[PDB]
Amino acid sequence: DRNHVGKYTPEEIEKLKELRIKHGNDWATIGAALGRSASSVKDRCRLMKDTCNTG
Repeated sequence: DRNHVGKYTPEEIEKLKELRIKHGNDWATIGAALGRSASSVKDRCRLMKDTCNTG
């Protein structure tokens, strides 16, 4: 279960990861396709996990 969609859909995230390997380092082009910030798709993928809980 991954049902908790925000601005990024599981398709958009899979697509950024698809384009990530397919382009290599062209995060600008990835975000430009997705209609998102290049910096934000790069940071989202870099984090990989997400600490949703405080503790």
